[PDB]
Amino acid sequence: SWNSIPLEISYEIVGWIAFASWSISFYPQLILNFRRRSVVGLNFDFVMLNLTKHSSYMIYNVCLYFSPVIQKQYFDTYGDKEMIPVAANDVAFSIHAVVMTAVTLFQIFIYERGPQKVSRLAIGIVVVVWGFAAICFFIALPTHSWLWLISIFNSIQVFMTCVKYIPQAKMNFTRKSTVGWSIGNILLDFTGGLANYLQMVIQSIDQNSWKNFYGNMGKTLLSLISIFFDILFMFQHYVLYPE
Amino acid sequence: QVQLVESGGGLVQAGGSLRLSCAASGFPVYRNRMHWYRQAPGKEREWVAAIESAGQETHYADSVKGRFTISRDNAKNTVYLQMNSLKPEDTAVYYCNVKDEGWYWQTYDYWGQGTQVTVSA
Amino acid sequence: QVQLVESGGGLVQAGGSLRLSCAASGRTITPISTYVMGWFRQDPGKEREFVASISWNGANTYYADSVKGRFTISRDNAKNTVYLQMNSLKPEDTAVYYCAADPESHVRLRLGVGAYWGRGTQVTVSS
Repeated sequence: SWNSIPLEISYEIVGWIAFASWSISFYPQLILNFRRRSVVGLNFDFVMLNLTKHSSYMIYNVCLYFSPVIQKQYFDTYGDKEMIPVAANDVAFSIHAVVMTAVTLFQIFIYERGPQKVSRLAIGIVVVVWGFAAICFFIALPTHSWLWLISIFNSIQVFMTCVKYIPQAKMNFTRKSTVGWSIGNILLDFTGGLANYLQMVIQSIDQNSWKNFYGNMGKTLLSLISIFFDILFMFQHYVLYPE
Repeated sequence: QVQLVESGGGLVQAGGSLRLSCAASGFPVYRNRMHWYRQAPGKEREWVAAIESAGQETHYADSVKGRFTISRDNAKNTVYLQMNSLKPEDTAVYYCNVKDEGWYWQTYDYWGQGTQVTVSA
Repeated sequence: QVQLVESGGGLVQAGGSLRLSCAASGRTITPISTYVMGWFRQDPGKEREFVASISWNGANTYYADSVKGRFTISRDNAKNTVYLQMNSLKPEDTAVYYCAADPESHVRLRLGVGAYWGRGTQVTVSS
């Protein structure tokens, strides 16, 4: 399906460059909890909501990349001459992010030292999300509409990216300051967002089609919600609340 | 910006008591969840106690549960660490702590200079 | 899953113009017309050397340095056939020519890491 070798290699390069930028951020907090043997400063509510965001994106990537049954439903849907919009680096990212989120969740349990349980309202959201996904599973099952089910997981991942960014931007607006700002972590999130979009743009200009942006709408919105909020964070840090 | 000033600590003999204090500046203590931490020489910082944002709910490290007590005087903007039944184990620079809890991305920890509490057998 | 049959020729002379063909068959989730195809030559003793490849859109044609500006590759997205038009041949071009096809990667195919390969058909260029 890849027509151009330079475009394919630049797609593969931009792919692992997006993977590295978003996967390396998981380590500084992981190591900090380890050195301390405590999770006092951690928002437990956010770690449980990011597990749902990561596992839903992981469901979609692992299934579309490895299942030929689901892939055939993608061609039946977006077109026979369509390239699958899941990359090796997207699969690697989703699995690595699920592993790292499970490790920090394990650190919260074994290291404890976090009386601030936080756990409430956000627990109801996990119940509502996984409940709505369970109903969706039983709807999809008789017809084996695994592409529609995988597609719900990718849409709930989108909602969950908003859940990552919106409370932290809202906090900065009420607070009238950017507390916890790090030009480095924002630039790593930014690179991963631009590179995840440049990957789709390369797949789209290699083939003469934009259907990959519609097939993997969840990855398209994952990059655009990251880029929008990084511009907004940089905007409220330098021109709004600087000092 | 925000300043923390600990005082009350010094040398005491095993079995004694101390009333550590913390003078908050830049923020109300009744609005924030206040913490106490300790650091023994060479060993890493250890969270010791906490008092809820708008209430009297408290939490302590298992090493001090039953001996230490955290309270706050609203009419003084200060947090206290009434530490009874002291042991030479408890020797450390005690820091009162407040933070700017941050949903995703790094929480900002505010510290005082600390007060050395030395307990001798 | 996919069978590749090289319907090529045999013996030609130094400075001749031979022409290989390659039909692709089999039932697959991908159209086979979108499948990236190419050629490789074996040679007595030496390992699989790349010769040429054509994109599924048939626009991009890659050629090895050795054959570049001598061989030409053409596709037939309808018959699923690749053609190696080996013009102005040299005695050093005598080898078994393998047809190759990859459902997804052009890079994999170019590097000898393709999924599918043909029987191979001997091309004898004699001085």
